[PDB]
Amino acid sequence: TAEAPRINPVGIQYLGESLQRQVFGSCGGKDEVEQSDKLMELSKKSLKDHGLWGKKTLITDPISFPLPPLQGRSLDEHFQKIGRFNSEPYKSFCEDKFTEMVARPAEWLRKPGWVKYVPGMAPVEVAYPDEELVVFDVETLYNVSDYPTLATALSSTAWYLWCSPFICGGDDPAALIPLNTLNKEQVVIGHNVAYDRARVLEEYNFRDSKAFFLDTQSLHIASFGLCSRQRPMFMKNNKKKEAEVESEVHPEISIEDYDDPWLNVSALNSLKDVAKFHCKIDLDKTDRDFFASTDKSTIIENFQKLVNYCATDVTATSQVFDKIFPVFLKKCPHPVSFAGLKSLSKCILPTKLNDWNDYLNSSESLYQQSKVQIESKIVQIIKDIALLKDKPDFYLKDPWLSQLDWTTKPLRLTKKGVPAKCQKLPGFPEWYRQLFPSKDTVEPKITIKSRIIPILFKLSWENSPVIWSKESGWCFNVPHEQVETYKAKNYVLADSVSQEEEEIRMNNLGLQCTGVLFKVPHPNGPTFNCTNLLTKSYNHFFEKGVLKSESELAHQALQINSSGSYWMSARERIQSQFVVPNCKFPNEFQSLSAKSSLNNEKTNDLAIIIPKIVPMGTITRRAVENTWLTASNAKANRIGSELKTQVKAPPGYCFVGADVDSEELWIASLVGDSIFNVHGGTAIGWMCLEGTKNEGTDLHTKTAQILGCSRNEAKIFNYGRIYGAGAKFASQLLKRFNPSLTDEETKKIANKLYENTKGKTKRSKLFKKFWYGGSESILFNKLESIAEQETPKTPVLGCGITYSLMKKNLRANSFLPSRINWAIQSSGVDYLHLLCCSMEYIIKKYNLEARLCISIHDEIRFLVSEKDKYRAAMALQISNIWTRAMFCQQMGINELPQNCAFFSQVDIDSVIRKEVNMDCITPSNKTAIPHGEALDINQLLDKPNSKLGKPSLDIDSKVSQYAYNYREPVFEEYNKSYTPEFLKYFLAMQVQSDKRDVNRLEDEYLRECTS
DNA sequence: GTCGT
DNA sequence: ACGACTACCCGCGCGCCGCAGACTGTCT
DNA sequence: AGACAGTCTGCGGCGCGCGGG
Ligand SMILES: Nc1ncnc2c1ncn2[C@H]1C[C@H](O)[C@@H](COP(=O)(O)OP(=O)(O)OP(=O)(O)O)O1
Ligand SMILES: *P(=O)(O)OC[C@@H]1CC[C@H](n2cc(C)c(=O)[nH]c2=O)O1
Ligand SMILES: [Mg+2]
Repeated sequence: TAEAPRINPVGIQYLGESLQRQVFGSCGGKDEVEQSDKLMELSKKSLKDHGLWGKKTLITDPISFPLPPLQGRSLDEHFQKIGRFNSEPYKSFCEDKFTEMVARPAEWLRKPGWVKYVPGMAPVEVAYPDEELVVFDVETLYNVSDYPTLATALSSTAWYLWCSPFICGGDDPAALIPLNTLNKEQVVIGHNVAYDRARVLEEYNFRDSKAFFLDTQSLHIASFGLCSRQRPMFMKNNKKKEAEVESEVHPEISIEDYDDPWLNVSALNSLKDVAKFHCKIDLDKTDRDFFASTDKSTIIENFQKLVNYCATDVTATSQVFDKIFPVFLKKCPHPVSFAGLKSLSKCILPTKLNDWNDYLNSSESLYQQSKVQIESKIVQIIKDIALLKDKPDFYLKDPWLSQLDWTTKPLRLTKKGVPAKCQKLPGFPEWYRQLFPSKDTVEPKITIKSRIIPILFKLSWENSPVIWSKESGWCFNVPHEQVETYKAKNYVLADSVSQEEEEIRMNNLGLQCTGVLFKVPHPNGPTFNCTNLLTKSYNHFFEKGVLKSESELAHQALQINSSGSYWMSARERIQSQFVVPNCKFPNEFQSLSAKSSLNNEKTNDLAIIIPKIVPMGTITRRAVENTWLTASNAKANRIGSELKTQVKAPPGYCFVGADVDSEELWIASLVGDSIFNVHGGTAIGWMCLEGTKNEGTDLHTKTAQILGCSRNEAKIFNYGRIYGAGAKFASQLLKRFNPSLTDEETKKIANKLYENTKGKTKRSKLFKKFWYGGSESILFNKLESIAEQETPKTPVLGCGITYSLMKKNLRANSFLPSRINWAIQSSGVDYLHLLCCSMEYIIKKYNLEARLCISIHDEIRFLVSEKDKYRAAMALQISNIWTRAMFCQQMGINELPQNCAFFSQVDIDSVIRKEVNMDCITPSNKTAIPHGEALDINQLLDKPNSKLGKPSLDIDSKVSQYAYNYREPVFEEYNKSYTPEFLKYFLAMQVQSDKRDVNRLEDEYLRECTS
């Protein structure tokens, strides 16, 4: 009756026969049986050492449902043909591009709209250029409005100029540039092209577009990338440039280029630096000042020079692209990369105008009131203190007040006249005078972040006033008889120089001296000093009675800081967004579906925001957004944290979204398990694959119960260990999570956890230094082994590394921890590209009404009508299983576990939030939001409308034309170098747990080598 | 790239 | 001089130091 | 009636801590 589960030697489930046939086809192995016997004995020893042999795992019923068929005999052929289908039209336009440039017109004309100039003929007026490929540039005035002012375009046969009606006679500055994007397929090349895309008229539609905007900055960051090592390497480049500019003679190859050949590899991302590095062109940026004016009559003059400057920028961009493009084509030869690059450039954000304005007003109105209410009282306190000038004894017999500078400057007297020498507050103490910046200032300036805040307040650490020392920071005084006693609680003595400084400071006031000075502890360590006392770290110490105040203002200050830090950080970015309403452009906001189907209300308000996304702005080739990839989540106390809830779907539509579970951990486990050619060969892989999230048995949750912390903190703890964190930092993090623990406990727990995870180290001559005896030793050794290759490539697709981080350019400096993370963090991007390609292929094939809305890292959302929601979820599941199967096949394994095949949850909602069940209550927002829906695979299958429907026959016919070429995987050519006996003896030494075993196996290997 | 034995 | 080291992004506020710039007071 | 040498008086760039994903 029921199908029997299929289980490999270790207790893990695989896919059913139906899914096996529909995904992997007919594949057989058993070629390496003789090697697999010895490998299985070694794996048996490794698993029995850690007590994981014969342990129970989760087993469920098989899952069977019909998938769409594949287009090849292997996954690689299928993905290549789909990528060629999806990137065929525009890539032919990218090649055969013109290399010669036509001449410029002698004189330009000021007419509203689009004017075409062809050399040898009279200029004409056109509605739109109607060209396959153009180079584009836009200029706007940013102090009057956000709308464009003029535009220039170049093609292979003519020049095009666009002029706004605002500068040709008129008072309405709202206008947009038309390009007929909804009907004509075209490629537009530019530098930071998203800013230019935001000013196009036909981009403000819910219906999809047919234009491809390409950026040269991403192409420069990918190949010939800037170092971007998050290192002083950026400072190193700047100081080299300063030194080279300073000295006419440049013997660079003599000293600094010999030690650091990386210096002459790349430059900065700006257009000036990129153009200067790639070509011998010098550009001028002065003319930008002409666009900083408020009046428009200045733009009427100097028309010719501004237009010529725009044309020069266009020419420079054209030459830069012509130089860069083939190198990027050589570095990334797979079509899926280009398809994903095209796909990641069409984001859109629906909003509403009035709600946006109300949200902004509420946030600002709360923030300013909260700031002013606490800033009012400190001035009164200062004015109360300031009347003690006449009597010295009060402030000379007080502990806190005696650390101020009370010296007064005498009144100057020029001969026979008033001084009038720009004096500031004559006959006043120095600390009072220092508050006022200028003569015009009448009210003192003070914030809660000023240095003298503890002195103005009365702050005590264990009933001892705080003292400021220039060398060490904040300190407190301990009597002699207890100096040893306070050393029992891990209090570090201050530096000696501070001791003499305190000695003379007291001696100037007499009072002899008692005790020594200890330092207030700092969370990062004993070496770092303390300079602030109202941060998050000292909030805990305000409770439990360690830090105490004689005034009621400190706790309020802590509340206000914690409530307003994020809004203070992000207010300028948030308030400057460009929002376009429906009232101004009544012929553009067209529905995604072809049929209108009414759904019209009494003048409803809608708006669209186009994000400024740079597709490839990282060495690991991730995307960059300054505002929308850094948005905070909703919190009860935090002000203005409901930003992402402002994205609302129009009536009759919804959002469908998904997020990937434990991506890089799974990738690392697969890389570790690839050696034994079995799932669960290593201990870490068996621990990772034995549980799943829906029953609360995943690795992060288990670490959370072992360490007694949250899952988010456990993620940081687990990733830090993998990416190279020491045991001391781990103990510091453990104390950070639980601040009521002693240092000794954290040290023993950290050492015990690190000993089990990583074994001892063995150093030899013929074999280099390696770890042994640990559960993850093989994974680590494989990480440095692949990091030390001559030509590193991503294991799945085969993308090369940037020239800055290559071995030959790095002579002395190494940057190893940045070289190790690169492969995993780039596979994380290959995953997203494959997902996007699969989803958009399915959307084209089955005629679904959907469009990509937003793509945060490892999280994707789509805007879908009411009818086709479950079909979109189904397509998401199919894309996920195809991507995982491709990753498994590229490593040399033709099997897939059942537990990790599908998404845990799929979210259907009307707004963007982390969880569908959140209420999103903030101090700014007093209204709850209704909950959404979340579904897993079985409940999705139970739905009646989950089925796809009938396909289109012509799509497969078009796809079948493209060609396929066989390529060898990268790990095979890596393995070609090493001899088999070397690998077997090395792994046999790695699986041992004792030094004598390693020595005797090394001796046997040496004897075999001699024999 | 940067800092201790 | 060798070995050990969480990784990739974004940005605001406060203290410090190097220079323009105005005010006299002899000095011519 | 200038010449110029001190003599203060701010103003701007830099860097590093401190927070968000
Ligand atoms: N401190 C960190 N250090 C290094 N990498 C991190 C760190 N935090 C997050 N990441 C990495 C790992 C992830 O691939 C990715 C973050 O995506 P994320 O979804 O939050 O983690 P996750 O997918 O493993 O958990 P979950 O299953 O809950 O989604 O970047
Ligand atoms: P936020 O919702 O917290 O994070 C979403 C994405 C996932 C990946 C990226 N990211 C976040 C954090 C906190 C990190 O340390 N590293 C990341 O890459 O932000
Ligand atoms: Mg995730």
